[PDB]
Amino acid sequence: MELKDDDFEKISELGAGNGGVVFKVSHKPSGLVMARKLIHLEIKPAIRNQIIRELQVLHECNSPYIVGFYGAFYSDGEISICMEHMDGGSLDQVLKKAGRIPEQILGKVSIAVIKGLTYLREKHKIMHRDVKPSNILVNSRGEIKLCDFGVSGQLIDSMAVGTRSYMSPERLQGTHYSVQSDIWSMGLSLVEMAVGRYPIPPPDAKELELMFPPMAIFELLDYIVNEPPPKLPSGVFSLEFQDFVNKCLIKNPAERADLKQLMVHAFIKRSDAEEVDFAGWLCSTIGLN
Amino acid sequence: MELKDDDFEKISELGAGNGGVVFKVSHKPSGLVMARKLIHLEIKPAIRNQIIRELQVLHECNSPYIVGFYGAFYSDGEISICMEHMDGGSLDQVLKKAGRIPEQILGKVSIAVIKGLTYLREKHKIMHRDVKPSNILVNSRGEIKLCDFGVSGQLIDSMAVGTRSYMSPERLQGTHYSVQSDIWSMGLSLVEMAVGRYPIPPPDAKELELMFPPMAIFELLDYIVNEPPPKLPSGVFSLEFQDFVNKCLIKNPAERADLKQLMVHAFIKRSDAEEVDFAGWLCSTIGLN
Ligand SMILES: Nc1ncnc2c1ncn2[C@@H]1O[C@H](COP(=O)(O)OP(=O)(O)OP(=O)(O)O)[C@@H](O)[C@H]1O
Ligand SMILES: Nc1ncnc2c1ncn2[C@@H]1O[C@H](COP(=O)(O)OP(=O)(O)OP(=O)(O)O)[C@@H](O)[C@H]1O
Ligand SMILES: NCCNc1nnc(-c2ccc(F)c(F)c2Nc2ccc(I)cc2F)o1
Ligand SMILES: NCCNc1nnc(-c2ccc(F)c(F)c2Nc2ccc(I)cc2F)o1
Ligand SMILES: [Mg+2]
Ligand SMILES: [Mg+2]
Repeated sequence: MELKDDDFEKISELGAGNGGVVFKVSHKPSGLVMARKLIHLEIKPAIRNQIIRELQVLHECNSPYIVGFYGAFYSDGEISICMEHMDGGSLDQVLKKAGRIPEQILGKVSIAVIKGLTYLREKHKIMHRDVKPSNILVNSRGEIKLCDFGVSGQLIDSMAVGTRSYMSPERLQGTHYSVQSDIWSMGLSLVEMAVGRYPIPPPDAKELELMFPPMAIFELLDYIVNEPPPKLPSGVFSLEFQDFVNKCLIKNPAERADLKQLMVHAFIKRSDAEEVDFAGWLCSTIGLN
Repeated sequence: MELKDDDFEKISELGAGNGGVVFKVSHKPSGLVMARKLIHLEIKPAIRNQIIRELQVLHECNSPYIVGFYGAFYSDGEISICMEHMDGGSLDQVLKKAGRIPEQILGKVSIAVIKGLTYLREKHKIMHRDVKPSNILVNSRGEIKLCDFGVSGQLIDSMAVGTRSYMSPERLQGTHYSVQSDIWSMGLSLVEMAVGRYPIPPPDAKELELMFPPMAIFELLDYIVNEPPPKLPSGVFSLEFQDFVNKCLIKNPAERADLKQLMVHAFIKRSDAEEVDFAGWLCSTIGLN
């Protein structure tokens, strides 16, 4: 069934930021609750038909690790992308309430993220381009899924920041980057979730022991590309986790790990085996179940 | 008279970008056409009463070089600032259609900008913080006015980029900046308007003679703060204009000119004297009068 603007009705607001805003909605004809994302774009039909035309591949994106897609349409100065409502929200949201996310949980998250990238890469030849806690969604059935990835070339164009960059050093510096760039973002996202705050600049001995101001725009990006990458603090995280992110956070794209290698790395295999109630931990920490 | 959400009605859309969107509206009770700017802000009453409370000083901002203010209010997840509709739009808009803006015209623009900063500084103790072509408005009565400046401390907080920075080198690097930072932005805005495109990176001999790709985020900001500043191309601009922007675009805030000195600089005095029909040139180039 085709989605239309008038067939919907706002329930509430799930958050926004920079385009760029998302409602919990009701699709009257079907009964389903959906997440509707609105992207404002002043642009000529010609293109904003292409965009819509390029978003249709999302119908073909089926994976337990990819947020489900229902349809996209254009409606007075806004293109709308409708997706599965994930009632757990985004990892950036759960991190606030959680203070920190435990190593075992991030292990399950890492497995999800890696299987998603891999799926998008092998079956569709696409890089995510914007991996970070807020583009990782979770639900009460314990599922972990990626959204907001780079399906639309024309949309990639018609968009191209902030105060916190998850962009790899290479991508920050020039046109010479690609899929390996997603690994860096994942690395940084995990060190963030493991530690409770954006890991750059790294915490000093003082803050370190306490846990266990803003930076200027150039100050930040200059650090990322010219200083050593962040590390998981030692002692309080398995040595396997530490090696995993370290393999992720290597400044040189070709030296950095890729999906193949990360898929068979100690921390994955160990996390793969482990028995955890993510659904349980999630609702426990955010009050839902 | 107080402004309320229901007393308005949309006429059309004047543009948007990053917050951040503006309608030509009709204030039913009064009959006036206004520009209504909507800023989305998920935040607690406590503050978004302060913000509104801090925007009231705009009522006290009266100057032929400052965009007129009618009122601000909050309405379901958006704070609204209502201003004089300027039927000429923004200098970034006129630049597209104009290809280039003539030296004589920029001279009048420079006088306006400088008198505005000066007004905000002397009578209200405030820096603009976001001077660039799109925050300079013009109308058919030939008036040139600044908007979007930093009245609200809490709003300054509750906001803190792109692909084109008009931020001074010092502001890009740290907390150690202030009003002198607006001079840099003005300098760069004029070199942009004089030349027809964002002046960084500077044009090569080839493009230079032809007139007469995107950069990466770090590539750009790194250039700004570590390479020489842009210059007006020689030969085709008065030597006084050249000295004016050069005095503006000096990387060191304390060495850079200030408003006092720019106010009595050759190019100003010369532009001050000159007789030009800005109202005429404006409508001519954008089809209005
Ligand atoms: N399918 C969904 N189900 C549930 N919540 C969602 C869904 N999609 C988005 N959201 C919520 O909406 C918020 C805003 O999404 P959006 O992609 O516009 O911004 P963001 O990714 O958080 O930040 P940025 O836009 O700066 O990258 C997200 O943080 C998430 O909490
Ligand atoms: N008072 C006004 N009268 C006429 N047009 C206006 C007025 N205020 C804003 N506009 C138009 O609305 C557009 C969007 O304004 P807004 O401040 O949201 O974005 P911007 O300043 O262009 O870019 P950015 O938000 O990236 O700084 C402006 O470019 C301008 O053309
Ligand atoms: N303030 C910026 C908001 N962040 C963002 N939201 N959607 C995207 C996005 C970008 C490129 C693209 F091609 C998409 F399909 C995109 N959307 C998208 C892709 C897949 C799914 I499943 C759901 C989506 F919303 O980027
Ligand atoms: N996408 C970002 C949009 N750019 C922007 N629009 N308004 C502002 C602004 C910022 C700080 C502030 F304190 C204001 F009053 C502000 N608004 C404001 C101030 C004076 C006048 I006269 C009119 C205004 F809209 O910044
Ligand atoms: Mg997102
Ligand atoms: Mg503006």
